[PDB]
Amino acid sequence: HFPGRAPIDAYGNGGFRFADMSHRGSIICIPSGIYGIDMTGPVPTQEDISRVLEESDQIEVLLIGTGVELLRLPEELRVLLWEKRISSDTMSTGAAVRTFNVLLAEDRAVAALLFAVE
Repeated sequence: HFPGRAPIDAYGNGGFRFADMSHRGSIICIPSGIYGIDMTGPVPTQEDISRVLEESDQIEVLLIGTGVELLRLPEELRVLLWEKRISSDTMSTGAAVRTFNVLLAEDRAVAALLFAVE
């Protein structure tokens, strides 16, 4: 936890490194900060993305890191994200980290939900 977005400096080992900190577990990175989320699995739930929906006025794009393999976004989540005009896409956690960092550096209104991989 950290009160804004920061580049994600590492992934692997069931967590992430950012802002000279280490966090064990999955994370969501939104304009209001980086928060732990208790994902039991790589496919996000409605709860998982609740902070994104709530801050949708400040988010244009959501990257979803679905672990080691790219997984489809469930129908229910596609609808909710669409309703808030957030453009979103899934890719491996590694790919999402790298893409998040790049878009963050470009000052895009980007958010990421990242399932922590080994």
